Amino acid sequence: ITYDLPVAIEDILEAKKRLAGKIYKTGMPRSNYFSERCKGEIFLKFENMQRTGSFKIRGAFNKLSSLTEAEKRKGVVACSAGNHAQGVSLSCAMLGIDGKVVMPKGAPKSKVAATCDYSAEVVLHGDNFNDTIAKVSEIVETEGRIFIPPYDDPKVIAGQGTIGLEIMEDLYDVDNVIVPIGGGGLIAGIAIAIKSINPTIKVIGVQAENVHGMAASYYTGEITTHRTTGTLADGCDVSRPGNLTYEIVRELVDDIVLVSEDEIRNSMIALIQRNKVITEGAGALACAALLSGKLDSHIQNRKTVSIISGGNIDLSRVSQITGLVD
Amino acid sequence: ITYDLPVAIEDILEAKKRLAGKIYKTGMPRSNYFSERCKGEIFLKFENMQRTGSFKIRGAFNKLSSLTEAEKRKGVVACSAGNHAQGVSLSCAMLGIDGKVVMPKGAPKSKVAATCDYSAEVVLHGDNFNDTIAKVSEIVETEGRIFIPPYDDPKVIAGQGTIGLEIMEDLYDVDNVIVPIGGGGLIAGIAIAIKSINPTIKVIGVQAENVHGMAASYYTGEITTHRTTGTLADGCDVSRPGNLTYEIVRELVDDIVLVSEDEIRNSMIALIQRNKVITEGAGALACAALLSGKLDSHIQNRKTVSIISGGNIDLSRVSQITGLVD
Ligand SMILES: Nc1ccn([C@@H]2O[C@H](COP(=O)(O)O)[C@@H](O)[C@H]2O)c(=O)n1
Ligand SMILES: Nc1ccn([C@@H]2O[C@H](COP(=O)(O)O)[C@@H](O)[C@H]2O)c(=O)n1
Ligand code: NA
Repeated sequence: ITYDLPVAIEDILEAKKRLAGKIYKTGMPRSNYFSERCKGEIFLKFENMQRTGSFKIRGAFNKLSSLTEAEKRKGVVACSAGNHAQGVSLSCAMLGIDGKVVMPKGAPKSKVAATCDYSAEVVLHGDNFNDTIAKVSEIVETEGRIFIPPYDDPKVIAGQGTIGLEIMEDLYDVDNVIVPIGGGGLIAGIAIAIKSINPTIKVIGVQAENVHGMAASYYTGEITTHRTTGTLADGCDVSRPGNLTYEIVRELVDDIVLVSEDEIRNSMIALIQRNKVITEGAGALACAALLSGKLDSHIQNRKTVSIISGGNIDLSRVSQITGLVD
Repeated sequence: ITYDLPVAIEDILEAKKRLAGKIYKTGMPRSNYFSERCKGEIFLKFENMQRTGSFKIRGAFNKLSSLTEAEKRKGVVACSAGNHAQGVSLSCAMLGIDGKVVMPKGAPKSKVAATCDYSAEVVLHGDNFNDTIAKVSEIVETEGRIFIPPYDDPKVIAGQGTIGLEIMEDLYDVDNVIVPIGGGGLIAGIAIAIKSINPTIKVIGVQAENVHGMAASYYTGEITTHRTTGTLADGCDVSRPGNLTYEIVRELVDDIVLVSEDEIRNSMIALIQRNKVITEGAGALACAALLSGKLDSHIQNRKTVSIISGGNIDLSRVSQITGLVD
């Protein structure tokens, strides 16, 4: 019962070797509140407490560590306004690699500062996706640096999948894993890890109502773009999924639900008040799906893990969300 | 993909509750020697280091603990020349239950003494299977005591299955579990635990060439007796499998191989010299199958757990086996 996929269980196992004693397993405690609400056992995987505040250090470290020395000498380049920038920057520091990160003008101040702190050279260029991405292109041509994709890359995908191995390690009798989706690298990685070892474990995706390239592609049967507008779950603001990640998702993901901006906010408020954890919109998507009622036939009297993918949210936004008549 | 079986995953979960803080998980370390020989990862589950020296305390404790107080007041009775006697006796002590164990005249001295030590009343009766079993019958009629089957009982089976849950707990990515068979309670319990959670995990049985009721039944497609003669694996000297255990095995067990007396001896010698553990014939069956070469297409480049079911062997027999030109 195999699959001819661009990533495989062996790739994840290599990633585990490369990350050992460098990147560490995150806590995954039971949530009493979500368990009570959902009438089933609910566990929170704290990738918000992973280094840099999201899981993205995993994929970036794997891809950078897997490079040959000749390749590491070339230097690397990446492009992000967010968590990928931080992961690539920190990974560069840990491995002693020279790295540039192209961030768009208009990228959030906190995230520019953080990726600076992590040691990589930050290049603020472009008020436009084409202008920003064209700088990365210009950098590849003239400098020969190696591009590090945020999700559409076999090594990046395989690094995110280490999360799936940790889940079955901490909870052998898990039934469902609920995973947020932007480009699809996170869920692709996890699906491969989970389905390769125990295919009876359900892997279910979650995206914002406002923007869900992958959901649209998943339900249409081919890659389509979808974006009606922006979202609180800014980490998963992706109109078009990656090629490798779509192939894997169509093959291995059980379902993908959609949640509204209000449900995401409610999920963040609930995580703060009832579980004492800070979450960005993307990090709360899975928990929003659990409260939506849409996963009810999967989660009642079962054990379900919700992925808290990230906690990189400006304090001003924390202030606003907690300050609402709520 | 369900099964209409006399035991189910919930029964094992109840057994886990009943055993918690009473019966404890056994170590399951890697064997370097067996891994080298088999060209795959091999792990030894040390049920020889379970209380009483075999796993049988698990099934007996579960069945006895599950009784109502009215039922516990009736007293219990069992029949064995070996490890079942010890498990029932110790379980009685732990639960404060009054128990009789009918052992055949001719039962090994060490095993009579041990079940005495464990507090139950020992009744030595019968030079004959019919004479011995008829005493248990006489005891049931006249005293109203509750009989405790060695394997053909849903609560007994479910207690042995706790071993399967421990395996996936200690090794989530296990591929094969190799289990000795007498009456079939051990393997039945494990199969249900393993297959209910992860059916991609292979469960494979092992019996002596000299006597293999279950193997014969498994390959014939109905219950048949088989016994050509006695065996070193005295714990698995059973001509006819139980009814409940056969139904489960036919349904859930991947294969059953047979090993010779020489292979069993070789396996015991190997466990002593290379892994420093004491094993009875039954406890070494699974390891004998691993060295036989018969499981080669399952174990190379995989992770396999061998069940060391028991260590209750007379020192005189240890002296003889280690004293051979070997
Ligand atoms: N200069 C920095 C560096 C890190 N951080 C944030 O602090 C959190 C913890 O970072 P470390 O894991 O690197 O300690 C992360 O969410 C990260 O984004 C920050 O807000 N400003
Ligand atoms: N009187 C006794 C009591 C126990 N034993 C054995 O000692 C080993 C350890 O027993 P305990 O787990 O009860 O300490 C077991 O194999 C058991 O059969 C014995 O040989 N003689
Ligand atoms: Na575990």
